[PDB]
Amino acid sequence: GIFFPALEQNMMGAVLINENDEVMFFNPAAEKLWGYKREEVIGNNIDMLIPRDLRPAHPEYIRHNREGGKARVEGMSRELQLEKKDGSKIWTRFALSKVSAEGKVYYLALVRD
Amino acid sequence: GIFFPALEQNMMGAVLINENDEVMFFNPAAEKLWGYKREEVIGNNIDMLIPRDLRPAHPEYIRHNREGGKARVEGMSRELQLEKKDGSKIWTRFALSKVSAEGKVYYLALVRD
Amino acid sequence: GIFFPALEQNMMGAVLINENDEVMFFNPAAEKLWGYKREEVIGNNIDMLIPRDLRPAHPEYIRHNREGGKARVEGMSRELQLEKKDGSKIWTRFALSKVSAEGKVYYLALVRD
Amino acid sequence: GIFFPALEQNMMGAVLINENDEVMFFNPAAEKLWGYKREEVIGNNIDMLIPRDLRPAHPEYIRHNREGGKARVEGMSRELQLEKKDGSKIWTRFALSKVSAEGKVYYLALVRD
Ligand code: HEM
Ligand code: HEM
Ligand code: HEM
Ligand code: HEM
Repeated sequence: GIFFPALEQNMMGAVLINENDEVMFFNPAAEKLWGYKREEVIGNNIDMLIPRDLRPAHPEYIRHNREGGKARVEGMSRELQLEKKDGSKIWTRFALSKVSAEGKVYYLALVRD
Repeated sequence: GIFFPALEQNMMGAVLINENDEVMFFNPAAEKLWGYKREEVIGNNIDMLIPRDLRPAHPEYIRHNREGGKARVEGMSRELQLEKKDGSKIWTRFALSKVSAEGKVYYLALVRD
Repeated sequence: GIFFPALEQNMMGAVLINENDEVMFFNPAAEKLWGYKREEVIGNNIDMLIPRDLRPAHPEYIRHNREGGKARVEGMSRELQLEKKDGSKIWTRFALSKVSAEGKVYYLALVRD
Repeated sequence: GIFFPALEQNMMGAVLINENDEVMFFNPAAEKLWGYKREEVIGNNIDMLIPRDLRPAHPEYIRHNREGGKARVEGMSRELQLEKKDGSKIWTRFALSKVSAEGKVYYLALVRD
């Protein structure tokens, strides 16, 4: 198994959510970006990782994409402001990928900056 | 599984080389970037993916890094000019990670643009 | 002239905001999209066109971009949920351009769907 | 004059043809999409911008529309294959608008992808 270590030790933050938008994977790089320990994120709705002023609109965007059945995801290709646990904000770059695994719709977000 | 699909179907090209600098993984995103189908890459040396005019210097950079036993990789942090099989060139963004597994040092390059 | 007619009679909604984020142009295509007649938009702030739940976050995104002096705009590259005057919502496709003229920074949004 | 700069610096390729289907405006974005410098296009028939295997049928479609007097243009609303100067092809999205200016029938094509 080299794929897990590749994402686990990746320099970029990696966030993987399942079909119900729940976090199943959150690597150390991601821990440093957000300010949350992985244990505080696993199993929780992706909502807790979204900035407070985007939480109201975000769920509509995942919903729309899942209902789109399109293998292509072009979203979040720009600079986005990530809100940390302590409330401070930093600018980042996101690379979003829709992932069909175990016969379900997964999303992987690789983050940096 | 979940991790293999996360890199295989990733929007970013993914290239994994083992301890012998041989390409172990090369996703579809990477095939489009370089112009090589996976069959032409897997099992071959990393040098076939390095632009011709940088092939003379690149081996020393990976070697220097492997001998450094450091868990981090600061290199390739900026835009790199990628050269395709047909010779055309495109600018790209690289995210390089050193991956330790089963006692050996691997490298995973995530690419975009 | 030829350029004014090209945007005025364009099948795509066109919205131009000046350096003060005030709407300077709003074509008929845009009136149909939003549900606002031009008289209700021209001279007002861009926020009246931003869905209510995104109004809190949108100002920081334009500001961050203006402070970036970059000629490109990578944002809004994906489907956005537009909110009409009556409150109904429709999904749209945006094409955003930063326009430099007479020493000031303007933004032109071309919309469809 | 903000309308010219808005089309001139637009992210989308912009192609404006006059009553005799001759190109009068061709922006930098359009130069990158087609592979032709603007100087090579101005004054020439739109024909040079049409894929070789569509050149025979295209003229019949503009003809038909001009003879239609309808302010509505629904054509080319899908994905179209654009043929570049070097002959390679890419898929694109077109937004076509019929423009009545200076008392004549103009067409503006905004392109992306
Ligand atoms: C700092 C945190 C994050 C912010 C600020 C953020 C922001 C946004 C915004 C503004 C949109 C709609 C506009 C656009 O597409 O650009 C969006 C869409 C979306 N986001 Fe996020 N996001 C964040 C994290 C995530 C994570 C961790 C995932 C999942 C692993 C995710 C998955 C999605 C999906 C699936 C969409 C819809 C895709 C589309 O736009 O076509 N986001 N996000
Ligand atoms: C488009 C192809 C590529 C180009 C143009 C390229 C270019 C370079 C350059 C210029 C350096 C030294 C300067 C710097 O760090 O910025 C470098 C270092 C390095 N490259 Fe590449 N590279 C390419 C692909 C790869 C791939 C596919 C891997 C492995 C998965 C890789 C692994 C490394 C390593 C380990 C180093 C030394 C690490 C460090 O700088 O700290 N490179 N590369
Ligand atoms: C239906 C209404 C609109 C919605 C829902 C909307 C939504 C958004 C969102 C979610 C972002 C940040 C994430 C991203 O880039 O995808 C954004 C950024 C931005 N928007 Fe809007 N927007 C709307 C209308 C406009 C208009 C009319 C203009 C100006 C003519 C505008 C100018 C900008 C700029 C300059 C940015 C930052 C640029 C960048 O992301 O690089 N937006 N907008
Ligand atoms: C990559 C280049 C282009 C391709 C492949 C292309 C292809 C086509 C095709 C297949 C049709 C007929 C079927 C349909 O309406 O979908 C058409 C119609 C038309 N095209 Fe194009 N076109 C191109 C560029 C342009 C440009 C640059 C203009 C003008 C600024 C233009 C103006 C028109 C007009 C006026 C019609 C008739 C409208 C209608 O279908 O009702 N086309 N084109």
